[PDB]
Amino acid sequence: GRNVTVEVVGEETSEVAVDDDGTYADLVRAVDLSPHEVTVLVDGRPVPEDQSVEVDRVKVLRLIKG
Repeated sequence: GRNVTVEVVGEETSEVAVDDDGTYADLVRAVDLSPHEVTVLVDGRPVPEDQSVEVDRVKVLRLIKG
């Protein structure tokens, strides 16, 4: 959304405002950590720091073909 809940595992959970073009890197800096020092996880799977929090474009790839 604009506020995203950020859980620093084993430490504090807080709400962080993120801009429309914000990245996970921005979420990490907002909780006073460095992205190089951490892994960011969305539903238990890691995401790269430079990825946009809001998804505007998706690719769908057929497993078979056509």
